Amino acid sequence: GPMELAHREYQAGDFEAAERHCMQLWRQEPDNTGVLLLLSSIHFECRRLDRSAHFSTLAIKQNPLLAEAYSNLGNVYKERGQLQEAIEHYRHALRLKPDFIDGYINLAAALVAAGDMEGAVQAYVSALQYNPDLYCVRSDLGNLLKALGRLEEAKACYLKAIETQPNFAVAWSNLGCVFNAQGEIWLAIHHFEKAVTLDPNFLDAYINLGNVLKEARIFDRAVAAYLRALSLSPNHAVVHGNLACVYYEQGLIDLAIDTYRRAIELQPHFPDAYCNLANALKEKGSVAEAEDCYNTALRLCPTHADSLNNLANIKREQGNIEEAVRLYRKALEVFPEFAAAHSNLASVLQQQGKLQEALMHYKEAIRISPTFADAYSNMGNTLKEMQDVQGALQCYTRAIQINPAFADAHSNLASIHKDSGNIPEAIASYRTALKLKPDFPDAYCNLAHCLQIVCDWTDYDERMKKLVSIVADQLEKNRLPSVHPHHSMLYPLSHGFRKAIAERHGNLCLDKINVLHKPPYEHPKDLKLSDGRLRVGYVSSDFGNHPTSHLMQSIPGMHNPDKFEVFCYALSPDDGTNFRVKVMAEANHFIDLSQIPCNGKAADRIHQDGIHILVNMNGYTKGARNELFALRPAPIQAMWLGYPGTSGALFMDYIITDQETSPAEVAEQYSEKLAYMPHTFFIGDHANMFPHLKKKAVIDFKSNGHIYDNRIVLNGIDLKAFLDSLPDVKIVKMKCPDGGDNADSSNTALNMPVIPMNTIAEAVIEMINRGQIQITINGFSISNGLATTQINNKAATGEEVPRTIIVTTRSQYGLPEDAIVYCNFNQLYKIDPSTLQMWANILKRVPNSVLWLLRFPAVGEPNIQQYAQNMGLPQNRIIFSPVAPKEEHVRRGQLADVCLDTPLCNGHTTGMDVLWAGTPMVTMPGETLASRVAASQLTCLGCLELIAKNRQEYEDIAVKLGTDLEYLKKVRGKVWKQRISSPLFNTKQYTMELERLYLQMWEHYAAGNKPDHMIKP
Amino acid sequence: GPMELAHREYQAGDFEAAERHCMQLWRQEPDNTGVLLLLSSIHFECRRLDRSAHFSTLAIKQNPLLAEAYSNLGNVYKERGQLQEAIEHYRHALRLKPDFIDGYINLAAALVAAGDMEGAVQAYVSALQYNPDLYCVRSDLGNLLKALGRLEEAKACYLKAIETQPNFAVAWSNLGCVFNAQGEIWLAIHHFEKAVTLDPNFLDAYINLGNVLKEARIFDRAVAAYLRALSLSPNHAVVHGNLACVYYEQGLIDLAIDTYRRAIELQPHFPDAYCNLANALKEKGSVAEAEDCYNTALRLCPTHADSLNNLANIKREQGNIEEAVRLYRKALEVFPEFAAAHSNLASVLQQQGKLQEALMHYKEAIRISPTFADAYSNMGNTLKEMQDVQGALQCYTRAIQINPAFADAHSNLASIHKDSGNIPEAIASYRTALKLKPDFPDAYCNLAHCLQIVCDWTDYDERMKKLVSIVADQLEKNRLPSVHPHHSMLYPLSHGFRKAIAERHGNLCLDKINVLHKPPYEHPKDLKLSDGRLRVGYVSSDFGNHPTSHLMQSIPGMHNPDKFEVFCYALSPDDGTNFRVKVMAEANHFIDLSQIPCNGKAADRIHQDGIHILVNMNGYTKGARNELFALRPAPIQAMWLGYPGTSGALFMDYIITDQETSPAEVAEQYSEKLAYMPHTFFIGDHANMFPHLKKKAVIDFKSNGHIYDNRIVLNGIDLKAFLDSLPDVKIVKMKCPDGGDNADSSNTALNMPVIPMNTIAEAVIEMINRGQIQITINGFSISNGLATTQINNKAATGEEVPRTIIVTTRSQYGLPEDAIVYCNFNQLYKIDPSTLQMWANILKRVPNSVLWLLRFPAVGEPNIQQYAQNMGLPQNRIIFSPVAPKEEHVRRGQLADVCLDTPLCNGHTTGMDVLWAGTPMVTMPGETLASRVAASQLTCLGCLELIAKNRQEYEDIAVKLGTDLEYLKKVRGKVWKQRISSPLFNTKQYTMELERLYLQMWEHYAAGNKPDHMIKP
Repeated sequence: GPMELAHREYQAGDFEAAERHCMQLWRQEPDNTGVLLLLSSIHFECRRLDRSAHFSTLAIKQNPLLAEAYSNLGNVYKERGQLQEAIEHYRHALRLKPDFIDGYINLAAALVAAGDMEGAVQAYVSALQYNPDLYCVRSDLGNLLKALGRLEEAKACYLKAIETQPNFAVAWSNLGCVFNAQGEIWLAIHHFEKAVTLDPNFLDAYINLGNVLKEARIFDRAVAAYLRALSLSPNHAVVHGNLACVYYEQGLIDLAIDTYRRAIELQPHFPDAYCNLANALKEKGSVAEAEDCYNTALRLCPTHADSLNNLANIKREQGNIEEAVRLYRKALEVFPEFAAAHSNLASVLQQQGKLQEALMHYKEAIRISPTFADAYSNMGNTLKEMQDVQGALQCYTRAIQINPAFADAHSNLASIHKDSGNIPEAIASYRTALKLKPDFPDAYCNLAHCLQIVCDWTDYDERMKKLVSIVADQLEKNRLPSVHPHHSMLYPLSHGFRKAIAERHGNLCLDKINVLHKPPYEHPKDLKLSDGRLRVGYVSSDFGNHPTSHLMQSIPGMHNPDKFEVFCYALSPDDGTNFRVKVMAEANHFIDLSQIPCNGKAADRIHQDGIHILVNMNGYTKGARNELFALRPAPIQAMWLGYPGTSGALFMDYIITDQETSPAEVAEQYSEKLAYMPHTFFIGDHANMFPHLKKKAVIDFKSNGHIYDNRIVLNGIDLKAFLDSLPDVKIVKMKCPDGGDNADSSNTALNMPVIPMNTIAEAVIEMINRGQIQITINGFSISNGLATTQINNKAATGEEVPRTIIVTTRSQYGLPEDAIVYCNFNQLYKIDPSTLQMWANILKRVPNSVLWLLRFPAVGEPNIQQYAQNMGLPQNRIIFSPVAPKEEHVRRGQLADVCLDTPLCNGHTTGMDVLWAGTPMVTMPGETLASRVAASQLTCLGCLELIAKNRQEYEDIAVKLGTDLEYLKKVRGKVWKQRISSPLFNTKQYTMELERLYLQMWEHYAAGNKPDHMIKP
Repeated sequence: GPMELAHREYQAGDFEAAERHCMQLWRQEPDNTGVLLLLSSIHFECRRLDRSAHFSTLAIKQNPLLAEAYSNLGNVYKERGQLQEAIEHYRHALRLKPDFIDGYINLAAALVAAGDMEGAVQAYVSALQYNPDLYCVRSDLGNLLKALGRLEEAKACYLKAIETQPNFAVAWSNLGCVFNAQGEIWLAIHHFEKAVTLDPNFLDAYINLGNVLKEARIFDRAVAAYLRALSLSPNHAVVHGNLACVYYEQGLIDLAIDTYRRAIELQPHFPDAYCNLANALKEKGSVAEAEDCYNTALRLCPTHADSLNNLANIKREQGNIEEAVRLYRKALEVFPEFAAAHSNLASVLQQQGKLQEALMHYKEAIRISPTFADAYSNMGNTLKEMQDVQGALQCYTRAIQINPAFADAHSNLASIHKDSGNIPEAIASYRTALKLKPDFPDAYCNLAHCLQIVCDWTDYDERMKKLVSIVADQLEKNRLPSVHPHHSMLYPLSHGFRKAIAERHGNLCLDKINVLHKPPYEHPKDLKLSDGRLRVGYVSSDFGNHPTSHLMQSIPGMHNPDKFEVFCYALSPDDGTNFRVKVMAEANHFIDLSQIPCNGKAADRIHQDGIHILVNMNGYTKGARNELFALRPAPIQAMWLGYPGTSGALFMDYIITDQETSPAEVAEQYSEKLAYMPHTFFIGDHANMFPHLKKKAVIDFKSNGHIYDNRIVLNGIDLKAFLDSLPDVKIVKMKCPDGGDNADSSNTALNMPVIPMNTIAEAVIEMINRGQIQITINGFSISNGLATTQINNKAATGEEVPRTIIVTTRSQYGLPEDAIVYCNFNQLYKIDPSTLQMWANILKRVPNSVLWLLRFPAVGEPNIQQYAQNMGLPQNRIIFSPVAPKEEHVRRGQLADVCLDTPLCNGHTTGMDVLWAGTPMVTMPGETLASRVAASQLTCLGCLELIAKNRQEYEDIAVKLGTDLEYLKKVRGKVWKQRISSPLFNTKQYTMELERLYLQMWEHYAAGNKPDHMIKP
């Protein structure tokens, strides 16, 4: 009867005896249908919930005042859906029994199943308010509040639970999840380790420990945590992805490959492993599978951004630009924050040329991710390409400030330094990069050139041999050489190599021009409508104040308009030089192009101009645009008066030279043809701008009786107008080797004016000795060369003729008055150790000898000083002046005795300067056109003995001259005597022969014949 | 006057205005000398503590009631030493001013400077009791209590401090130290990271974080923590050691080398880095520096144990045993817990031979460190050497249970399995090791032999070729071959290889014997005092129940005592065999040696015995001690009646053979000489132990008229005594090829007794058919061969002659009555695929043919079954019986038709069995002595046609016999006819010729001549 062994069968889990005995109870004592609801609890477990409703109906019918029937009613109703009604009678419950426990619990279970979190929380908190011991209900507020987001209020529920039942191993792992959210890992992995020590058959702790151990980049322990995690469940398919990532990061690639296969096997629909597997393959070589795998990944989802980026990159290694373009577009528009896509897109845009939008991509990429040095470097490349921002230099610097492990970035900023004039910084940076990058050739090449600028010849021949190997090797790799085409003529290389580099750069230029597919010009054969007058075109980024201009400036002045019409084309923007003033002054057609960035319309403009002959000044130099010639608009395009070494363009037509400078033997290394001058291709210009030095004057020396022209002299546009003012001075007929013929002229320029001790002359001597600015006697402003720029800079800038009378002194530069002056003025870098041995020998073999140099740049003086005594010379036998502007630059040479040449590559213009000054010059031909230049001027002067054939000959000639002072005197003589009679200055004749040669060229072309070596005009 | 801007100058830190103004105060208001004690505070900072005492004297004199004077007095006194007096007036202080603060603090400073911790603690706690705000005093109780050791009471002082002033960055790092002590690292590295985030110019936190990060075996983060630690202090010399250890553990050896150099540079006296640097070098090759560095280390301290161990190891690679011995002794006695030294010492003891003490070293090494698998493996080697503990097998198992990555350990336990009879386990283990160790040759060799036991011929020729390569390669490495000398004659190898392996093992044996330096014996030339009688010695670990004994047992029975005296030497302990009973029964001198483990006294005993001729039975087999012969005590030592293949000992003297088995052609591969028998060297023994089978009897077959001897037969010691009891049975003269001569004898053994249907004979037939135990008629116990062991095991063990009458039936083993029976009984492993093809061919070419085998072992039946039908045979054409003891083993052969030989290596004894049984035998000579054996018996029988010369001949002979049933009948005839007349059994004659040959040998030796091939005796 009344007995709970039926409830004990419930304790066992059966009903048979319980149900029969409770059936007996109903048939004897129908008051406990609640036991039938316990039977209904069996029914909940055994789905006989219909009979649960039956028993509940009985209970409520007999006993309408027991909540528990409604409780079971709610359970079955939640199974059957009416959850709001379940709440209806649950809240109808808990009224008659306010202290009922399980009602609150499963009520909250109901509401949370309905989405009404807030009510559920109050339900639990009420339950706790009644009972503080439910050590497994607290953890459920944990699971709830932490889901709501009120983290810091959660972490106070777990902790009560833990301290209540300290073996509880589910209130440690959850608490681990909270600390993992707030960001403090070093506690999160602690709490997890406690919660597997307490219960080593628990799976969630093992995973979560794996995850937070592969964020903190511990790896070995992460592997162990996973391995146990799956030996509790061996087919998890999500462990199998992470485990691969860890294997891939340790460096054990093959295990990653295998495990990824296992993961995709276990679960097929899985884009991430596809993408990541693709990366795993791509780094192992089998790229074909990589592309296919990326295809599969975006098949399962066309929006998975990572695959888009990576596949686009893969295509971009095959130049398939637009595919990658649109794909990067897609990824960026899906994910508007993905910095890597920004970088990749911008770089391919750099390939596209358009860059300002690429610039803003670089900007925004940094904006989202402020720690991406690579983008800084690349955007610096962009800026340097589009302008010359030194803030871009700062951008490089920022990259180093983020990571100083970039050899390439250092190389960049060093390039800016070299361009600017910051030589030491560039040196330091290149050494930095090389010490970080042993293998980098380009840094080696630029560093080599910089060292050659600074005369530091440590390991000299070693450097040349290594870099010769590098250029040969690089050229075989079918890439553009590191060595700049201009820099070549410093290093000793084969003719084949120098040519090959020239064509490398030339074909590079035509490679840019080709892709534009601009229509060809049908220009040629226009000599009839031309009405017998030809058209000549010159281009120059150096119309203005530049040595090239200083050399060709007067050529348009006497061009024949009858059969020729001249067209000027200034590439550079104007700078208001008097040079340029003259340029458009006598120009038949002056045309500016600084307003024309378009290669097209410029070339087209040439096409309408229909210029028969087109001539270049620039070639490969700083600041030129040769592609304008690469399109070959005009029928004939030629090199002239530029750096030697043919471009190898194959569309250039005619070099300019003479019979001897470029003989036919070396015609194998010049891509294009030859044109021969009667005397030389290098035309003088000084007499036009400085005819004032046509006559001179010299003061008396400290000693008398002997002649000393080259210590202190007098010059001035009105020096002759000053001679008559002199009361009585000596005028000796200075003689070259004469013998008595042709010296019996008026000899105004052939008689040296030697002023002996004269009262006015002596006086002005003392007022000049003290460094006084200038004095004026007899209406003539008496001046020194040193302060002519202060008197009027324009007089010395060459553009303006000087007016005053000029005096110069050896000791004005501290020069002793009785030392044999050997000198030169070429830029410093064109000197090597070997030639330095040559000056060493000659200077040693003369006691009262001095070598004159320039500190241009000044940073090389210590280094040359070192080797000066290393081969045993004092630090007083060599004297080096500072840089002086053009007029006094050429004037101060007149004080010197004998200049000497640099055999590595001659001074193109400077040798002309000293020759015009009347000082002698001596050289030995090399083997390159540049090297061969120097003898050309002498041959035009017809002084063959001043040319050597071997290095020993050079030394012997220098010794023979330096010893033979008398012959030196008459050498300065005959140089002076020829310079007035030389054909080097008949610019009338030069233009004459030049135009005549053009007409011969054009008449040969009128036959349509191929260009050929037009020897013997 | 009264003004504290003097105290403000103190705030600045100067005294000038303060001291002058307070001097003015004293001269106007002499009441504040305490300001002069503030001046004295400057004095403490500026060592003017004498004037501090002066000012204190003034203050106490005027004001004897201010503690502060005593406070300054205590400070200076602590400087001056009287610290107990400092406490004296400090405790004298704090009386008038009980609430003074700084007194408590510096009081505790005083006491802790005196070693009285306890009082100091109360001092601080009192201070706190007054003021709860001293956020920088709590941390000092921390520093104190944690030093006392009351950790868990410390951690409650820090925590109050931290929450008081949460920026305090010295109460985080210390608290980190506490958690590091209690053992919970994952909190320790947390608290440190908080305490560098709060203060990044703090050094102790950076080190301590480094240390606890290289215990938890994080490495990269440890490197970073150190690198910053020294960029705050760049010459620390203790960081520089740990940093090396971390570099060495990452695998970046060279950085470790460099940093160790840097550490020893910074600080010279530093043994640990020396020792550790030595390890760093030793693993890089430069061992010479390693020894020197260890020398330096123990120079700075002769007690540094680690260096002792490592240096001793280094020496032990140079065999310098005693040096390492004493050194390990030193290290162990310094450090009585160092398990590694225990292991090393024990292993070198294993080299020393003495092992029981090495055993206890292994025990104690495990005892201290219960997780050292290596020692388990080694001690297992020891135990297996000294006894055969299978608990040692368990020791191996324990090693795997610690780490199953030991291929070598698996190989060991597999060796035990193979020795025991646990073949499958050995197979599994060897495969396990090989799959873990691709490179291991020895496992390959043993695994190969095991496979050959189990007939699994997968990849057969591939295995032989690979292992042939391995043995050649191993032999060139000047090491003992993996292949056991006995196992060789299974694999096909060159004569050179087999010889070479024999000498490898032989020289190995003499290598053990050599080191003992036992004095040589002056035995030889003793034939005069011998009085004309020679002495012969036999050794055998197989006197007893063993085939060798079963073969030579009766030889001592007829040895001539006149000129020879025999000496027996049983190596093995007695087992009470009737064999052994006979052995000492007719022995001239039976000598036991199981009581003699000493090689010495045994060899000496032989020396006093002065035995002229010494003969071996064992050779390289299981259970032998050949070194006893390696010492060559007796003048002459010979191989005889053992496994073929000369030992290559070079101290063996004479093999035994005949003219034909071992012709002179192959004498190149036998180290020692030859001795020729008139007929053969292999002597029969059966007639002595089984003369009962001299006569037989056969029952009638199912069919009549034709003769069928080989289906059901009768035997028994009294079968002839039973023949007369028969009323009337047929006695047909069974004929070999006779022709009518010599067959006209009494023919008792030449007439086959064929019992036709006879009432008593038929009756006993039925009472045997049902498997009845046995029946008895006419006083004769009628028995079947199958139950003879149950009747009396002794009768079948060979030792005892059977008594009853024996019957046997073909179907008694299920054999069909009319199938051609081809058979053999050799051990299973002496079969290959190729010969199996041979039986395949012959068995195919006869319809009613059956092949009889044995399942010995039974594990090979499935594998042979596979290949049986693989070459296409049914599973009923081959029948295999179980193992049967000796008597019925040889008896059941009589039912068979024709036995067949295994050409790989013949059955030494079994062929003799079947020959004695009268069944025919056929073979083809191989090329090794073992192979050549089989034809020897036939040649002694003079039946040459039963010998083949090629494999095809073998098949053709088998076909010709199997087809020719009549000739088969007369073949069984002539085998039976010869076996009674054969010289194979005249043991009288065998001993005769044997002794005569000894005497010839000894008479040749009496001349002192070198041993030579004594052909033609």
